Amino acid sequence: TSFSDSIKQLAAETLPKYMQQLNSLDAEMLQKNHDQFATGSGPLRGSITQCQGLMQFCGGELQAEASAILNTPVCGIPFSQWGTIGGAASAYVASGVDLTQAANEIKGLAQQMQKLLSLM
Repeated sequence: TSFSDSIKQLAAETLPKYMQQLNSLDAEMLQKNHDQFATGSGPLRGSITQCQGLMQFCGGELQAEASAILNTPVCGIPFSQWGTIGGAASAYVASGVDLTQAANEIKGLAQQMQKLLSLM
């Protein structure tokens, strides 16, 4: 082992699972499982947690891509905030807005995480 590889290695074993999960997402799921999702090892929190690690500890395009992903807004709120409860994301879901586009954009981003796999 290397620290560097351990990080990478663990994102590779965890990101596919979050991705498949997020990829089921819809407006209603979002409204429902947000706390769950933004909690412990839920796909939002887990995946954001995984991208942050690659941001913090790797270099080059893998770092640049983790970054682009975390900073992409999802209806105006950076994806990195979607893994948190009691903030902007929670307020937004707590507004009654249709969450179709929000779920769609998280979907997209989970698909973009494949680039991270691929860079790995």
